[PDB]
Amino acid sequence: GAFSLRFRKLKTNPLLQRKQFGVDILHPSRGSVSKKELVEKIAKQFRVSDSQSIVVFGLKTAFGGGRSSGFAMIYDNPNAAKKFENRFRLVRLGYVEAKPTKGRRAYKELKNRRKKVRGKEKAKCSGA
Amino acid sequence: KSYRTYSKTARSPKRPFEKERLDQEMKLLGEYGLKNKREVWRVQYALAKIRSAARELLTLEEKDPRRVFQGTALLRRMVRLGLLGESEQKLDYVLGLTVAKFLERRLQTKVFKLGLAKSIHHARVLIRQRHIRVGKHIVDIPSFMVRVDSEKHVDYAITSPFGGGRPGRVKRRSLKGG
Amino acid sequence: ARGPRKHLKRIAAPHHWMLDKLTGHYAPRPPGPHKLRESAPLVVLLRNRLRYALTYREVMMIVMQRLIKVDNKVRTDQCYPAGFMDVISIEKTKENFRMLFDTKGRFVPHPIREEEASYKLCRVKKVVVGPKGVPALITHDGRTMRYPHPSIKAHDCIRLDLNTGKIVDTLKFEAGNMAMVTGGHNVGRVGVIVHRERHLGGFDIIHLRDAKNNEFATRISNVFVIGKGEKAWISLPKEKGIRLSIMENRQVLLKKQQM
RNA sequence: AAUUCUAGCAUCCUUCUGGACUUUUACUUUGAGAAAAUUAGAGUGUUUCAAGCAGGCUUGUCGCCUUGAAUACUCAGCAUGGAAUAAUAAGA
RNA sequence: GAUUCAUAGUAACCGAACGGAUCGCGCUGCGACGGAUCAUUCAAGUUUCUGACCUAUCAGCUUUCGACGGUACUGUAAUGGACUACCGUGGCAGUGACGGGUAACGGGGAAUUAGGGUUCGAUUCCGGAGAGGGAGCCUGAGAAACGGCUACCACAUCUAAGGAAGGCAGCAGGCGCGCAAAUUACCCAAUCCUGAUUCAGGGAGGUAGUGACAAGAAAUAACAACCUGGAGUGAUUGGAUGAUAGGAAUCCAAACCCCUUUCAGAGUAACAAUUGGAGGGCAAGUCUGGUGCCAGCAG
RNA sequence: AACCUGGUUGAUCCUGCCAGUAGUCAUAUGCUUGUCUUAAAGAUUAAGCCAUGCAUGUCUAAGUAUAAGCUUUUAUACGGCUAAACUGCGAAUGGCUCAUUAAAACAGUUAUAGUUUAUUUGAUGGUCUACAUGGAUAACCGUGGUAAUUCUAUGGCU
Repeated sequence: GAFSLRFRKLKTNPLLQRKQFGVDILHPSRGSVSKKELVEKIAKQFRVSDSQSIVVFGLKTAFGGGRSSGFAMIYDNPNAAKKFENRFRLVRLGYVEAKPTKGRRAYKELKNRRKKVRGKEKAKCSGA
Repeated sequence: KSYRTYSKTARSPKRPFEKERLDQEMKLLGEYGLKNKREVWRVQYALAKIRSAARELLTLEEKDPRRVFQGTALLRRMVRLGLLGESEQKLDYVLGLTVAKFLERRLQTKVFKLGLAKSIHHARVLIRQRHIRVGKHIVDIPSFMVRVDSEKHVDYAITSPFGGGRPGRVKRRSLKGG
Repeated sequence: ARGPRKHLKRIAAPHHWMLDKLTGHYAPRPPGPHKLRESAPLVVLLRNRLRYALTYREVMMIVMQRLIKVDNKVRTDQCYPAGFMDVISIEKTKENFRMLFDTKGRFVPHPIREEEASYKLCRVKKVVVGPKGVPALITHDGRTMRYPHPSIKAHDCIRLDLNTGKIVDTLKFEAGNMAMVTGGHNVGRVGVIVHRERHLGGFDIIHLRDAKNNEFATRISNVFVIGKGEKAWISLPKEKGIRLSIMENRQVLLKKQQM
């Protein structure tokens, strides 16, 4: 159904190599806006190189529907954006694949066993 | 543990059973189309905040710097809310308020006053079933209370059958069925 | 008990930071030049005043670039107490912030010129003789300038050079000299000094007069001389420390919001 | 001209250039200093509301409102203007 | 405000403490670490004044074994009957000492609709004390520490019977007490903290589950045409939003809820509102059956 | 909302309590329960007792690398990267509870000329084989003891 973009609270941040701003959007008819569709429109507005520099988050639709508003954050380069941004925000976008770590309870059970053995402890890694 | 304030919007009266009281409350239900006696006691309580504020201020002195500040802030609310008319700005006038002044300002009446709803009861059902755009965005709640610049603004929501949208669901069942 | 407390709590924080009630159980805890309740940590400048950072994580990512300096010196600690009349200098953007007291009683980073951001003032706490019989000032900042003039007494300010270590311009503490307040009820108010009472025992107090002829008092610990009788060494914030009245502050604010 | 406060003149100190003396306090006034949260309360359509401390303008991009988040409240103790009232002192 | 203060000088004293045998990037710059004295900051220890519930079927307490004071040690981080020698005979009390009770941690505060009050405060913050009961101690800037150690007492675990190890008034969970109280869950993403630290860790903390302790908002219908006539009824038909179930995107550390929009989704709107009353106080039946000072009601 | 009704008598006017009424952002409990937002919760008596798992650890260009480890770059002292271990710092904060305790604690208000203070911030300082002093200790290797543990001995290196 399309939407109308109009940013707010812009703050050029050269220390962090990024631009931060709230987006505000108007969409009569349509139910919400996906971030894959929003990142394409905010790219062509701001004359960006690459979608991977841009990262987007928040987005509540208000009560009633039609209106919505959220946050956004245009870096320069994707490699700077990968460094300073935490990984969970990038992942929703899909730029970076999720990292499969082991569980928190399982990790704790290693180190309490690792306390008990002095010397060479590394047999406990394969054993658990 | 959690740092969240909370309060009670109403409180019950001391006498449970008085025929003087129960008759006059039942009129306010019948006029303005209310669910239960809590909705009256809410506004009974809400007035007594504003009334006890003015009662504290009015005892002092007209040149006192507390009264000239806190009075003018209180009078701005009553002009904004459409509760006292702007021709009289005296603090004394706030005392002469009644519950009927508050209950004419809520959105049940201001739909009906507008006349789209037709009947007091119908107006409550139109509010709760996601019609009636107040300003920019639609409003679901009878006990809204309108701020006088906003009152001209109430209109059917853009979405919905009165508004000019998909005709709900039951009209489609008749239309596609035929 | 038993030792120093490593946590500070939100709510039990100072009010003049203006950290909110929700969105955290704890608040950042600032020891450095300045006191706990007469300072503001470097995190809540970056996130809750200047709005560069969003999070506590992002302030570490800023500060460990070595972009932030104070007093022409790089401070890597995110919870460094940056107090009254300290300069902050960011090389990217090329903008500098001298922290003054706002008229309401808050910290605010006042933006200043590049030549002005060299110097800063330090009111001397006392003067004292060190070893080899050499004299030495000590400041509110907790610097210790040595070999002053004999001229320089207690309770008065000195323009430091910062680019070099040494002093440049003194000031005296007398009637008809401009003076900001740093603490208490009348904080953020600047006025000429009319008179001081002695009270030989404890707590000297000073009555002094705002530029709209309002008279008000404070203890000498709070009072901080800026400059001469009218004029001032430093640039001042918005309103110049008048503190207009409650009904005036209402009228100006709601006249703004209607646009 | 009412209502405040204040200098003189009817015999009203002075040691100096603001404090010393006027028996001493209580009392009252103004002022200092005293954490926030809570409480009252300024501002603000969290859809209303309990709340919260946020927001609001706008095809402009070193965004702006040199943005807001006020203020009150907190016996004994420290300080001060004052002619009554009441203790208390005394009796060159 | 005030000194035997800072500091300088003189005459000696001791080793028991400083005056760098350390590390990285690059004649020469930058900073990592170490350590002494002096400020400074985060503190802490003492300390001045004033303030509390009931009890007089508690009126006299304190002392040679410190009670109150004095001199001179000692001890402490320093001041002190803090402690030790000698010496004096004081100190507190009818304005409540001394003793007893508390279903007593203190305060910031909470409930309570004139004013004045009365009752509560284990519990979000700030102090205090404690880690089964008492006592002792090491290391360190800081502990008389208990997710450190030694001992006795009280419980209790494994033992091959010689011995060894234990402290949930941390987070879940269980037994037991009771009128009386939740999951042996997921994660450091937010908030902060510790560290050799941009990177590691955190049952601090946060998210979900249980949840009519509680606070706020508000469904269970609305409108038509077709008997009472001085606007209400009448299941007589009549056509006009979410409860629910599943998507979408959004949210989320990963699920989930909210807010949006979606295909289905009410005609005894069976998607059916109950809880207490109907002699008086107290609003509302001299109704109709059964019972017969019985059963029961009844503040 | 600064509020009052029933009950002593054959009836009245009193004093006077008992009962009624309302609140709790106070517990418990009965019956009933469609929706969303917020959210107290082993305090009351047993500061009674506890199975199992978890709640304190930590590495930078920059204290010590000969893993008989890894990794492709191939370095006559030392290529980096790093398990393990020694050293440093933390573990005295936080969290939980309310049994003690009545001029005690705590509160506001002073004082520290009566003192200790890791760390932070700023100062200061040539004056007593100096191209560099000494010998042991882990991890590691070899090897045992005990039924059993975060028990550890003897021997050899640095």
